[PDB]
Amino acid sequence: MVLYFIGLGLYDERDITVKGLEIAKKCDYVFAEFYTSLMAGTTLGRIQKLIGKEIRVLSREDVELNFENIVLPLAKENDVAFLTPGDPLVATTHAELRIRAKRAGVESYVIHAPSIYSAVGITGLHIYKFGKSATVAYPEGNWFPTSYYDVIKENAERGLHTLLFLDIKAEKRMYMTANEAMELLLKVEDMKKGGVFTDDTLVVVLARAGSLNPTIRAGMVKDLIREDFGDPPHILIVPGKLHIVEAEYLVEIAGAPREILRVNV
Amino acid sequence: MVLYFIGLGLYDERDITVKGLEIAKKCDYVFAEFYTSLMAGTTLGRIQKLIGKEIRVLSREDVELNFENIVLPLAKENDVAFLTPGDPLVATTHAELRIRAKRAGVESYVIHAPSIYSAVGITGLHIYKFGKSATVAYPEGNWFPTSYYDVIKENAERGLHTLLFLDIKAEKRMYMTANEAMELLLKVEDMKKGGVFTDDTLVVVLARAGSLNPTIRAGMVKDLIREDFGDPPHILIVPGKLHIVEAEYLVEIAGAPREILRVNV
Ligand SMILES: Nc1ncnc2c1ncn2[C@@H]1O[C@H](CSCC[C@H](N)C(=O)O)[C@@H](O)[C@H]1O
Repeated sequence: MVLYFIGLGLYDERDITVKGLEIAKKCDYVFAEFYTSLMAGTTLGRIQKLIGKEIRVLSREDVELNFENIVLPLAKENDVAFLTPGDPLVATTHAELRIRAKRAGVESYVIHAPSIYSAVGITGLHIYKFGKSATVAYPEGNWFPTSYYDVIKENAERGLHTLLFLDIKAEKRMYMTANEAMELLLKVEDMKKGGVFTDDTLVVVLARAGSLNPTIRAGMVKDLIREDFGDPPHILIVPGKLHIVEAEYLVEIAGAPREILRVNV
Repeated sequence: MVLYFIGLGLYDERDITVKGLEIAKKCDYVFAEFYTSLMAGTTLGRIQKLIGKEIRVLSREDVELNFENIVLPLAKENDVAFLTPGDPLVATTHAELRIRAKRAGVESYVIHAPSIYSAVGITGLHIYKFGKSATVAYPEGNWFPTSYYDVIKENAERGLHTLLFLDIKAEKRMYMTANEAMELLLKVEDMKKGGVFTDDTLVVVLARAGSLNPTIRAGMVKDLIREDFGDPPHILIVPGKLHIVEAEYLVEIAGAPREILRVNV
């Protein structure tokens, strides 16, 4: 009679941990959500096949408004699993679901999986140097989000790197590309004119982390803004002050212009 | 002709991903290092039995100084795996190893696994709110390093959380406990007197992340400094001002005192 929060990882069904698979295989009921992120290398069918169980996919509304009405009731008399892309508690509001579980007298356990938050290490940027993170959200009607711009500014001032999760509208099958994020940021720059994000700003793009051949690119906005980084999901990173080896990796592995090997200490 | 950087995950032999395991099983040679961290919930023997391959352990020197003489030569005409605790390329100097592979004409691929950087989300603290990270190092001789204290200071004043890795002597198998970290920080506070880390400071402790029964505790330093958080590894976090939802999770899940709902929000 417990509830398992199990992450499925970055790209495909094989990104789940062995621990997660063995536990998921023995659960009575299996639920999942695929609106918090995109696993571009798999399908519901493949996940079901691997786990050996049928999976009931839930919408944001099902979860946020009815988690305690759909999932928790079953967890009070069975072993239930709730699957999610990447790590279940990273950049989601799922942690609060553990509180709902407690209040309902249901014990819960978390099985982690690879997350985009730590996968950034593949960009060569020292992970400890990342500062506050943010999300580039799609403008809606007259509402144009801009707080993510101030985050970059705050981190840059401290010489820290900025991780930018990109927006997603799963129900509309919309996945923000690094290109779109760059366009939005340039627009905010025109408004705020803080010299935070311009055509000459160095950026790093990581697409489909978790796949065997992810797209890792680095360069100035003007040169990458119209580049094809492949299918989603994508994340955008605005590095702060670079260490020599970070610059070297970006050039040798991310194909950045040799010009960036030159660091301004 | 191929080198695989494979993460072993957080705690035991089952924290490796299905993808990582299947690939490791297909490799002709398997190397590993346990100097950046140790898998406290398992043993080399259990990891070997799981992968079904003998695992040649490499020391810090083997890797940092002779990676190209020990690992790469074999990767030239065979499939080779390099296992590391957590997620590959998180340890600061590992990304550079991919450059060495390139220089040696060896292709490399990264197989991700859970990292403490994302696993800390189990503390209920929002991932985007974490700022720069640091390691609490033991003082020694005439050397008393305190930069980690400055990191906490800079993050906190900006309302950001600070992830603190605790010192470890892998070879001697000696881990710094959260308790020792707190005493050190209080000692540093007495030195710099910046009102950054005191007996009333709210801290969070995460022990054995990855296990099914991790220890998650939160409260003021004066009340936690003498508490038993169990066996290592331990991770210390000095949260910035809390979102009410973060505070509620710490109270309901981490046994934090009701007081934080008004004092640290
Ligand atoms: N494999 C991947 N490659 C690139 N970006 C990814 C990614 N997986 C997730 N993201 C990024 O993160 C956003 C979802 S945020 C939810 C993250 C998830 N809990 C995790 O642990 O990874 C996406 O819109 C995208 O910008």
